[PDB]
Amino acid sequence: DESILLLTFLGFTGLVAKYLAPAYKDFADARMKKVSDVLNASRNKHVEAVKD
Amino acid sequence: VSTLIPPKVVSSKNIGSAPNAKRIANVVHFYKSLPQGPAPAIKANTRLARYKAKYFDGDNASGKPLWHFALGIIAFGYSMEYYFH
Repeated sequence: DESILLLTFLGFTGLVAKYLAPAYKDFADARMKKVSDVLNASRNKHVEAVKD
Repeated sequence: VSTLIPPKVVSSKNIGSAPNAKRIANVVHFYKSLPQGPAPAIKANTRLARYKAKYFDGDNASGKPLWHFALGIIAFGYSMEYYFH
């Protein structure tokens, strides 16, 4: 009986890995980029101040 | 009459501009910077730091530890079914 339910869970993880995991990869990437870009920007900003 | 002495008194141009404040920050900060970081944490071979190394890397958003970790709980209670049945 419960092996049908486990089959459903397997299908559920299949849909998640098909659709969501690349989307969440892209999402995570996007934010990571933004944080990093801000961070490196700040580094640039103080380098300007040294020259000033 | 003799020229006054303002041009040669500089010690209030040492706080006089704003980048003096920034300077005293980054003479400390960048001087105490390392070439590369101390370490990022990725592995340490405690045999589950290896789990982190394969799965929970900085760039691994891959769903594999989730799947593995999920399957672990499935293995747990399924045995407990046979402990109660």
